[PDB]
Amino acid sequence: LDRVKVLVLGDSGVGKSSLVHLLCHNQVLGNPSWTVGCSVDIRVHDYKEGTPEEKTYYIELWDVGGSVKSTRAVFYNSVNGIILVHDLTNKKSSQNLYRWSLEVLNRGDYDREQFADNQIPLLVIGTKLDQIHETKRHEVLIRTAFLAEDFNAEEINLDCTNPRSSAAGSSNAVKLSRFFDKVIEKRYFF
Amino acid sequence: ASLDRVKVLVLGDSGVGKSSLVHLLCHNQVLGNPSWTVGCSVDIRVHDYKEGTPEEKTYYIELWDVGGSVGSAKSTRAVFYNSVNGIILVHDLTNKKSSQNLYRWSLEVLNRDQIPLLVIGTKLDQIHETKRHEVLIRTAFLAEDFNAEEINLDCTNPRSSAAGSSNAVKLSRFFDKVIEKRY
Ligand SMILES: Nc1nc2c(ncn2[C@@H]2O[C@H](COP(=O)(O)OP(=O)(O)OP(O)(O)=S)[C@@H](O)[C@H]2O)c(=O)[nH]1
Ligand SMILES: Nc1nc2c(ncn2[C@@H]2O[C@H](COP(=O)(O)OP(=O)(O)OP(O)(O)=S)[C@@H](O)[C@H]2O)c(=O)[nH]1
Ligand SMILES: [Mg+2]
Ligand SMILES: [Mg+2]
Repeated sequence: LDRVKVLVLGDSGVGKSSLVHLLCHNQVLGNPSWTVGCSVDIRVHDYKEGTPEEKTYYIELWDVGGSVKSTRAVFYNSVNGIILVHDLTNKKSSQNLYRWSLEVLNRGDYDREQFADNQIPLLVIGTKLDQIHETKRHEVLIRTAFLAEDFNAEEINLDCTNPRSSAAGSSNAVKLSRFFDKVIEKRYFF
Repeated sequence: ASLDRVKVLVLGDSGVGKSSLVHLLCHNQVLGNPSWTVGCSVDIRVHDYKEGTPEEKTYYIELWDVGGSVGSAKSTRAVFYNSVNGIILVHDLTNKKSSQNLYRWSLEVLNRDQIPLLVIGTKLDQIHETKRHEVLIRTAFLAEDFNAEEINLDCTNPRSSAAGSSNAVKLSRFFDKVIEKRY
């Protein structure tokens, strides 16, 4: 049906618009401004690229600009995947992903079984990796791995302002493509 | 609320009032703080299809304000025009050229996808009473050329789309047709 909706959720200022621009254009968002309301960009995605079953899909990235009233629940309809974005320099943004994710999966809590049972693909992306001093890099990656595990989610950590963070063939780009393939599969080829 | 997705494009020149209109349609409140819309903005109009009947069904109607200009060759935004169930064509009543460009916007979509159309003129309040006659003649031609209902309004007046108003009846009928012709 070619239609795919992926929410991009996280606290204000964590880098959602910068990430989406990188995912959709392989270019850094040079002039980021405060996102008002819901911004949508489209990633033209080759499903199963390189295979005889290769098929192009338009993946909508819905960049919701709210904070954890309940009027943004209307944006959470018909969701096929969720990207949960946190700022690695800002532990509070990481904590709030427990609220961001529940806000969709229900429409200050953590229920491990709710995430064992959830079928909507989840991807946890930590931004501003470049700002993490290497002495503390190890500690933040351990914390972030446990975060991905709580959500039963793949994790990617990157610098949204570095085009090599998502350059073709890179480890990040492969994980991103795998996530988008899973979104498409669970909506259609299930 | 239905899980079916309903997509309405909101097209028109920059600055004609698209964000103010969308915000009024989706929130029944005036956009107090309008800024230059960067990229594609989406808001949701919650619409009760067949309200009052045993078949009443709620739809989330996506209003996609894609943006851009009809002077480009850019024009990579064609992927935003897929799976369209309706189009709102917005022009500024004080700006005749924005009305002429609606002919370009419509062709740009009908080359890059009968989709229901609604033609909305903004800034009615800026129309001097002397020029009201000329502006009604012009907008009737848009309605006829696009085979569309037409609404002219002031997006900065909250009552311009209030429930029970003639404008709200036309809007509701348009959204019914969007649903009836798709989803
Ligand atoms: N160094 C570095 N800066 C980043 C990174 N990601 C985002 N930024 C910067 O952080 C600021 C916020 O980025 P932005 O993309 O606007 O966040 P946002 O989540 O969209 O913010 P908002 O719209 O809810 S206000 C910008 O100045 C941007 O350049 C990153 O990975 N590394
Ligand atoms: N008097 C009056 N002013 C209006 C009306 N509609 C919009 N405006 C004003 O016109 C200006 C532009 O409105 P806006 O809603 O931002 O247009 P836009 O098409 O979204 O502009 P852009 O995002 O492409 S830059 C705003 O100052 C707004 O308050 C109207 O019906 N009457
Ligand atoms: Mg933003
Ligand atoms: Mg605007």
